[PDB]
Amino acid sequence: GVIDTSAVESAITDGQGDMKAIGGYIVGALVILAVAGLIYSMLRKA
Amino acid sequence: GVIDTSAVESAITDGQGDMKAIGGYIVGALVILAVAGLIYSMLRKA
Amino acid sequence: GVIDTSAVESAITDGQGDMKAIGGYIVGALVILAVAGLIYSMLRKA
Amino acid sequence: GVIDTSAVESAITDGQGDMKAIGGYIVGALVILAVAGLIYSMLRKA
Amino acid sequence: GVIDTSAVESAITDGQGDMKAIGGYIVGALVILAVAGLIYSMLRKA
Amino acid sequence: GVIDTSAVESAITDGQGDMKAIGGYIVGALVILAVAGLIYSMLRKA
Amino acid sequence: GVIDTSAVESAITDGQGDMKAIGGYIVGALVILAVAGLIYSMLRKA
Amino acid sequence: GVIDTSAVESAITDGQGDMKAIGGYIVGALVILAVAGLIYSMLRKA
Amino acid sequence: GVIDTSAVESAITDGQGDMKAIGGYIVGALVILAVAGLIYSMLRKA
Amino acid sequence: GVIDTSAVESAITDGQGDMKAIGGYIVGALVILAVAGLIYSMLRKA
Amino acid sequence: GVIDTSAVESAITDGQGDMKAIGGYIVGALVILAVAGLIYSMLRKA
Amino acid sequence: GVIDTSAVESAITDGQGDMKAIGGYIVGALVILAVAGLIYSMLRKA
Repeated sequence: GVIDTSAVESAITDGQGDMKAIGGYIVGALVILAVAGLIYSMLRKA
Repeated sequence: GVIDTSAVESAITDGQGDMKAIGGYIVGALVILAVAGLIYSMLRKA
Repeated sequence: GVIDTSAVESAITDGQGDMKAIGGYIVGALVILAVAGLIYSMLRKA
Repeated sequence: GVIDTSAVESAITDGQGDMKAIGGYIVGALVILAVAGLIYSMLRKA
Repeated sequence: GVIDTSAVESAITDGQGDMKAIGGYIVGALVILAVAGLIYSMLRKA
Repeated sequence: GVIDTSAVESAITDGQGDMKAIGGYIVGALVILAVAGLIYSMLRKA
Repeated sequence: GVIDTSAVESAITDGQGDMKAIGGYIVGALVILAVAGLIYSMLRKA
Repeated sequence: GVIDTSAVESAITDGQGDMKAIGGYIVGALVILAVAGLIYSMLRKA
Repeated sequence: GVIDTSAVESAITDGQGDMKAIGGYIVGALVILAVAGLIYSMLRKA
Repeated sequence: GVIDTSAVESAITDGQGDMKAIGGYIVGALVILAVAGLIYSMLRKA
Repeated sequence: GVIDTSAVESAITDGQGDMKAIGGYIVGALVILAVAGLIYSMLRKA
Repeated sequence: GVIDTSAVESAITDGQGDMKAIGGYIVGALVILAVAGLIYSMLRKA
C-alpha cells in the first residue's frame, strides 16, 4: 500500500547540494571584512 | 524538484566585488592620519 | 486546470525593484556616520 | 500589486539631512579641545 | 461586500503620531551623555 | 484606538533629570585630578 | 460578555514593582567600577 | 501573580561584595608603581 | 442541564501553581550570567 | 490533573550547577591578562 | 478499553537520549570561540 | 522509533575541525602587529 517517494530524495539531495553552494558564496564575502578589519589596525598603530 | 538559484551567485559575487571597492577607499583615507601623525613628530622634536 | 498567475510576476518584480530603491537610500545615510567618524579622529590626534 | 513607498524617501532624506546638522554641531565643539590643547603647550615650553 | 476600515487610519495615524512624540523624548536624553562625554575630555587633557 | 502613553513622559523626563544629577557628581571628582595634576608640576620645577 | 481581568493588574503591577527592585541592585554594583575607575587614575598620575 | 525574586538580591549583593574584594587587590598593586616612580626621581636628581 | 466542571479549577489552579515553580527555577539560573557578567568587567578594567 | 514536573528541578538545578563550573574557568583566565597588564607597567616605567 | 502505548516510551526515551548526544556536539564547538576569544586579548595587550 | 543521526557527528566534527584551521590563520596575523608594536618602541627610545 506504499506511495512512491522516490521523487523525494531525488529532489532534496539536489536541494541540500544547493545550500552548500550559497554557503560558500557567503564565506567569500565575510573574509573581506576580516582582512580589512585588521589592516586598518596596522595603519592606526603606525 | 530544484529551484533555480543561478541568480544568487550572479548577484552576490558582484556584491562582494563591491565590498572590495569601498575597502580601498577607506585605506586611502587612513594613510592621511598616518603620514600626518609622524610629520607632527618631526616638528615637535626639532 | 491552471490558474492565471501572470499577475504575480508583474506584481513582485516591481516589488523587488522597490527594495533596491530604499536600499540605496540607506547607504547614502550610513556614509554620513562613516565620514564623520574619521574626521573626528583627525581633530583628536592633532 | 505595489505598496506606495513614496512616504519613505520623503521621510528619511529629511532624516539624513538632519544627521548632517548635528554632525557640524560636534565639530564645532571638538576644535575647542584642539585649540586649547596646543596653546597649553606654548605656556609650558616658555 | 466591503467592510468599513475607516476606523483603521483614524486609529494608527494617531498611533504613528505618538511614536514621534516618544522619539523626541529619547533624543533629549541622549544628548546628555554626548555633552558630558566631551567636557570630561577637557578636564582630562588639562 | 490609542494606548495611553501619558505614563511615559512622566517617567523618563524624571529619568533624564537624574542623569544630570550623577553627571555633576563626576565633574566634581575629575577636578580633583586636574588640580592635583598641576600643583605637582610646581613642586617638580622648583 | 466580559471576562474578569481583575487578576491582571493585581499580578503585573506587583510585577513592575519587582523590576524596580532589581534595577536598584544593579546600580549599586555599577558604582563599584565607577569609583575604582578613577582612583586608579590618581595612583597613575602620581 | 508574582515570581519569587528573593534569590536575586541574595545572589548579587554577594556579587557586589566580591567586586570590592578584587578592587582592593588592584590598589595594592598600583602603589608599587607609585612608590617606585618617585624613588627613581631621588636617584636621578642626586 | 449543566455539566460538572468542578474538575476544571481543581486541575488548572494546580497547573498554574506549577508554572510559578519552574519560573523561579529559571530566575535562579539567569542571575549566574548577571553576576559573572560584571565581575568580568572588574578584571578587564584593572 | 497535574503533570509530573519532578524531572524539571532535577534537570536544571544540575544545569545551574554547571554554569558555576564554567564561570570559574573563565575567571582563572582573565587574571592572566590582569597580572600581565601591570607587570608590563613596571618594565616601562623603569 | 486501553490502547497499547508501550511503543511510546520506547520511542521517545531513545529520542531524548539523542538530544543529549547532539547537545554535547555543540558545546565542543562553542569552546573554540571561547578559547580563541581570549588568546586574542593576550596578543592585543602585549 | 529512532531517526538515524549518524550523519550529524560526521558532519560537525569535520565542522569543528575547520574552526581550528581558521583560528590558526588569525593568530599568524595578530603576531604581525605584536612584533611591529614593540620594535617601534625601540626606534622611539633611541
